[PDB]
Amino acid sequence: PRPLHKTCSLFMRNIAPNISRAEIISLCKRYPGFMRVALSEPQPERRFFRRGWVTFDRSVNIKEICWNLQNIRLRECELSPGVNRDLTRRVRNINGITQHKQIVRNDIKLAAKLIHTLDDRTQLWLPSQNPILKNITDYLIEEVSAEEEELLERDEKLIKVLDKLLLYLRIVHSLDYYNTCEYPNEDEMPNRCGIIHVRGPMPPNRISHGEVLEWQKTFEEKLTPLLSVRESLSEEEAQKMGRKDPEQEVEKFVTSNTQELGKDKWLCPLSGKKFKGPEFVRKHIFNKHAEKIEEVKKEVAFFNNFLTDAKRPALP
Amino acid sequence: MKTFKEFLLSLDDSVDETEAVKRYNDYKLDFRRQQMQDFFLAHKDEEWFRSKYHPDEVGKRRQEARGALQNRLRVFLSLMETGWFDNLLLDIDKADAIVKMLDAAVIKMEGGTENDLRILE
Repeated sequence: PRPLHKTCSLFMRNIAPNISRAEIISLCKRYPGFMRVALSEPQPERRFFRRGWVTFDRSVNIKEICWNLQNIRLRECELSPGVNRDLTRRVRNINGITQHKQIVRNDIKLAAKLIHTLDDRTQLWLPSQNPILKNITDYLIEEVSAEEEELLERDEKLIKVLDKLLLYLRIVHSLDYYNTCEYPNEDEMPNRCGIIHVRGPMPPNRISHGEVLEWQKTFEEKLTPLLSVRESLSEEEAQKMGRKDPEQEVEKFVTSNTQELGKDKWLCPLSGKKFKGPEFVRKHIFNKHAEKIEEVKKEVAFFNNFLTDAKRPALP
Repeated sequence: MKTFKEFLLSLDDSVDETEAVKRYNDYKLDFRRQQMQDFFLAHKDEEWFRSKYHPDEVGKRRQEARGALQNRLRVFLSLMETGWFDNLLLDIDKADAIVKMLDAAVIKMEGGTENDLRILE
C-alpha cells in the first residue's frame, strides 16, 4: 500500500517573472521522486515576483535536497529554498448560525448557482446537465396523498443535500464554501485538498430574527466576487486606449517588407527574392510565407486581449 | 503621472475652465496609453503574462485545466459511488471523517487503487 496522500515539499520566495515553469522543472527533475512545481500569482507590489512550491514524493527526504539547492540561482536570480512543513489546522470552524433551516435552504440556492456558473464557465457538461443538480432538485419535496384524504435549528434532510453540493464545490472546483474563497492553483500545490471550513458548534442564544437576514447579506456580498466575469471595457474605450485592427496592421507588415531597390525592381527581406513590381511581392508573401501573416494577427490579438481587460496588471 | 493641480498650473495663457478639464482628461488617457504600451513590451515574453493573454497559450491552459478538472470530477464521482461521504456531515463533530476522506480523495487524484487506501484504516 502507498501513502500517496502525503507529499513533502520545498518553498521559494521571490522568483523572477522571466523564469518559467519549464526551466524550474528541469532544475528539479533530475532529483529522485520529483512530482510537480506550482507557482503563485505575481504580485505587483514586489515587481511581479512569484512564489513557488516544488513538491516531492514523501519517501525521499527534503532537508538534504533543500541544502543541495540552498545557494543555487536560475535565469538572473538566486532562489534560496526552504522546507515547506505540512498543514496543521485543516478542518476549520466558522459561525454556528449556518446550521439553520432558512440559512441552509439559501445556502442550497447559492451552491446551486455557484455550480451552475462554474460548470458552464469551466465548460464541463441551455440548462445544466450535471446529475447532482437534476437528482437533488427531484428531492427537497413533500409527497402526500392529499387528494385521497380530501375525497375520503437543524434540518438534516437539507444539510445532507447541501453537503453533496458543497463537497462537489470544494473537491471538483477547489471552492471553499464556508470561507468564501477559491484555491486556484491547488491541484499543482503540495497539498491537493488542504484547508476546508466547516459549520460551528452551537448558537448559544435564541437565533435573532434579523441576524439570519444580516448573515446572508454579508455572506452573499462576499460570494458575488467569485461569480464575476472579466470586466471588458466599452468598445469606444478599447479603441481609444489603442485597439489594433487585424487587417489594417497586416497591410503594414506586407508593405514595409516590400522594399524598392530601383525602377520596377522590388525586394523583400523574408526570403531574399527580387520581383518586377509591388504586386508580385504581395502574392509572394501571402502564398509562400503564410506563417508570418498569422504570426502578426496572433500578436495583434495578444495586444488586444491585454487592452480588453479593465482589471489589468500594472505598477501602483 | 502628474495630478490635475500640476497640469493646470503649466498653462497660464489660455486659462479656461471648460478647456482645462478637457485637456487634463485627454492627458490622463494620453499617459495611460503610454503605460499600457510600456507594460506590454515590459512583460511581453514572460510566461505568466503570455498564459493570461496570448491565444496559443490561452488555448493550452484551458485544455490543461479541463483535463485536470475532469480527473478531479472522476474522483468526486468515485467518492460518491464508493460512498466516502455516505455518512458524513460538514460539522466539527465529524472532523476526523473529513480529514480521512480528503486523504482518500488525494490518493484517488494521484490515481491509487482501493489497496492504497488501506493505510488510513
